[PDB]
Amino acid sequence: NSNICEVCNKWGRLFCCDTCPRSFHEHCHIPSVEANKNPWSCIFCRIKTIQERCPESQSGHQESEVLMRQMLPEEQLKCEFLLLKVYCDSKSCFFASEPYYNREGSQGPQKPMWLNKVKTSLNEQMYTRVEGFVQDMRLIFHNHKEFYREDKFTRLGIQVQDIFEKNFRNIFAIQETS
Ligand SMILES: [Zn+2]
Ligand SMILES: [Zn+2]
Ligand SMILES: [Zn+2]
Repeated sequence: NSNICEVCNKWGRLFCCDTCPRSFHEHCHIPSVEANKNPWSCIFCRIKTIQERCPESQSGHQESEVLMRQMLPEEQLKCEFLLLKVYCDSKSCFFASEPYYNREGSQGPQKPMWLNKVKTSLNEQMYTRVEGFVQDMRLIFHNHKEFYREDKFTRLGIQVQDIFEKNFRNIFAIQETS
């Protein structure tokens, strides 16, 4: 097994996957690493199993159809994995915790949003469709762009949104387009 967390790339108290060489901090994995369960398989492994059990699940899909799916166990898992893929980027730090807004010439957003809030919401089963999760994720970046205006810090929102969107298209097998 790897000697650093797959998510944050630090050492520490790591739990090792039994079916692949990845390791995790307890609260870096999503869902948080389960108490017992020997063997234990990480989210990467669980996602790969879904794909392998239904090879056709990799054929292209329309975003509109994906968004209307109910959050049954497999879609819950896919959103958890998508959230984890964002935390895997170090620039996620900017979007993890609850923001505050006091900048001359700007007003804060009407509906603040942040990664840890989406994490809690997934954990508490507050989303009934994929759309709820994706709307909250996109809102994080949209709030940032609107607040920071022409400051070059707006680019951090663009950058992390691009990680989100690429992983969304991969995990949910969105039909490739020009
Ligand atoms: Zn970690
Ligand atoms: Zn694994
Ligand atoms: Zn099948």
